[PDB]
Amino acid sequence: EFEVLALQASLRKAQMQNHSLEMTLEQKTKEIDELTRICDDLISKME
Amino acid sequence: EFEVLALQASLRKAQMQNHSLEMTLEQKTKEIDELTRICDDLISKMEKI
Amino acid sequence: TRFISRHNIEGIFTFVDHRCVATVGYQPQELLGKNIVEFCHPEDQQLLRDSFQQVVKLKGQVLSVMFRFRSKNQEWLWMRTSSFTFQNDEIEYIICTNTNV
Repeated sequence: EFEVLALQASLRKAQMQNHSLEMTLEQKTKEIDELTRICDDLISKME
Repeated sequence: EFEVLALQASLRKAQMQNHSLEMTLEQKTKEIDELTRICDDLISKMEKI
Repeated sequence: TRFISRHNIEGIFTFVDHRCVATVGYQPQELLGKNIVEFCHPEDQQLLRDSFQQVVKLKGQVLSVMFRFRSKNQEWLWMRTSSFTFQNDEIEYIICTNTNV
């Protein structure tokens, strides 16, 4: 009964750690598309 | 007995996906860092002008 | 249908943002380390080389060149690329904005 609870705990921790990564990922994707838009507008105007 | 093995499998699956996510994350951070460099250098270049 | 890429004076990819996948089909890792001319149509390579020679001489101002790019799907895509060096005064790199037309 111990080895299962400790196991269920690990699982909820990994699951928790996963939601974190999927959010961190989404946020990093927005940051990409923004540095894209910024860089392009600057080049676009340097010509 | 048989139940432990099921959780043991579901854990490693979770842990696999996470490592897989932070793979994407790792290559997706390279891209950020490198664009920031280019961007900071376009600010710097356009400022001289 | 636009992506940025920085190069060395020799024309070798040293960075390329992920919009290249959607644009020419290649992953960034597939392009990194290679010379852009390797992906260029034989008839246009001289024109493209001549571009990389002049941006270096001008140091600052912007050139533009039209040429065919062989995509991952193996078809010739017309690319209008604008280029210019970045000064520190030697040269750090050549940036390019490749646009499919």
